[PDB]
Amino acid sequence: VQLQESGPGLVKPSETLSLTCAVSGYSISSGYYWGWIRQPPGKGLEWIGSIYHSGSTYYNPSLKSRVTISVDTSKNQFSLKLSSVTAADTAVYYCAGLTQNDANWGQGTLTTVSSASTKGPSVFPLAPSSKSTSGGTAALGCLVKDYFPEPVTVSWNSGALTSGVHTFPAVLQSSGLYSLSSVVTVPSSSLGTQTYICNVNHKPSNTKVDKKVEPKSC
Amino acid sequence: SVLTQPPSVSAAPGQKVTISCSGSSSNIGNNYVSWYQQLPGTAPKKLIYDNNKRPSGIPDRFSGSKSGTSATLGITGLQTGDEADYYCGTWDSSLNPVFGGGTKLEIKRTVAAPSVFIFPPSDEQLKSGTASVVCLLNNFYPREAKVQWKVDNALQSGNSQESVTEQDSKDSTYSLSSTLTLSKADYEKHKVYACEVTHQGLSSPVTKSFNRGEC
Repeated sequence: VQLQESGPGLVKPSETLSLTCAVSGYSISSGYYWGWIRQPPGKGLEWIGSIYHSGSTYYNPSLKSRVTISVDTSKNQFSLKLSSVTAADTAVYYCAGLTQNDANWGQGTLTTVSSASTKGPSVFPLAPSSKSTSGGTAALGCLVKDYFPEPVTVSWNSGALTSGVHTFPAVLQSSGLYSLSSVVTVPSSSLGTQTYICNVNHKPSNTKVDKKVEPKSC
Repeated sequence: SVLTQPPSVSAAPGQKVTISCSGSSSNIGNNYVSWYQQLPGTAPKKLIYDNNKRPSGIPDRFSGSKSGTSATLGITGLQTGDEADYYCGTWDSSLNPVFGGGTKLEIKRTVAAPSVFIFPPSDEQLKSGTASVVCLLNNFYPREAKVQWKVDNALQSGNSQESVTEQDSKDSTYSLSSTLTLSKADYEKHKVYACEVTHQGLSSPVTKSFNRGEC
């Protein structure tokens, strides 16, 4: 059984947020309930609403006037509509459901509410050299810069490289754009031979970049 | 976020921690309490349901108890993979889900000196008219770290941004990335770009620097 939310995106102020949750490996009419829970950046969990076995719905009282949760039996998915959104609605939204004891959670999708606009990132290398060398260990990375909104995903060598990888939290620059760095420490002897590529995905702008990181000539 | 949890808790690997959850009459008092684990970047995973009960998969290192309007999560034999946010959850007076604010678990380990690396701006970024200089502080403990940028021995202030990873799943260390960003024009008005690092594990401040044009 797997739940999958629609990809991360941007929603302007006062329009209507729309999310879907695709249920896999389980018929949606056979569950106790299905629902949504959101989590603002750096904050805790907030219950939004649930739809039950019969179709009866219960919503968060402070949100009830803006929330609609429905179920598409044919697509085996259920939805969440949230109208008249403000920046306070910016959060990671999770779909969840109980099937037959713990519920099944989706992986979550970050929805940003902002009057700013969508921009894909530029990807620059953090090239290794003597300056990023400590003993037998060398550091290299990728600078994912000037994107909006969050998030981005970074992997190394299509997931083949995971050990010693550090992907840092993005920072919001004064321009209103995010910037992120992802680094990995490898043997210095590998710099010439082993190929290092950072795979960057910015789903809200549908931007994908595979960037090779080659040693610097110091 | 209606229930009250301590902001954070900490202990050494192999030791025990307890995370309390404070509610009131209408929620924790009358209803069952559940516990969740949220590793960074992942959805919450249930550890405890019905006050005391573990679903399949959850090791018996995790336990729970309830006493009045207060619930407690217990983690015995701490491992470096246990670093996460921990939430309590129950039902309110209207049987709607409510949650606590969360508790960050930090694994206490031995002091670790940071490895310092510096990265000159790439030619590609230079062509666009900007120069970002990156300083990496790798695998250190504890979390506190001082990073100062110096451009021709001029201390930079308010000119840079930094962020810190969550505690590493293997050695329970932190890493820090500081970015100093200049216009191309300003970048070409200076020679020495330096990163100065102060940490508990360093007998003296470590400096990593390069000159513009040698790379």
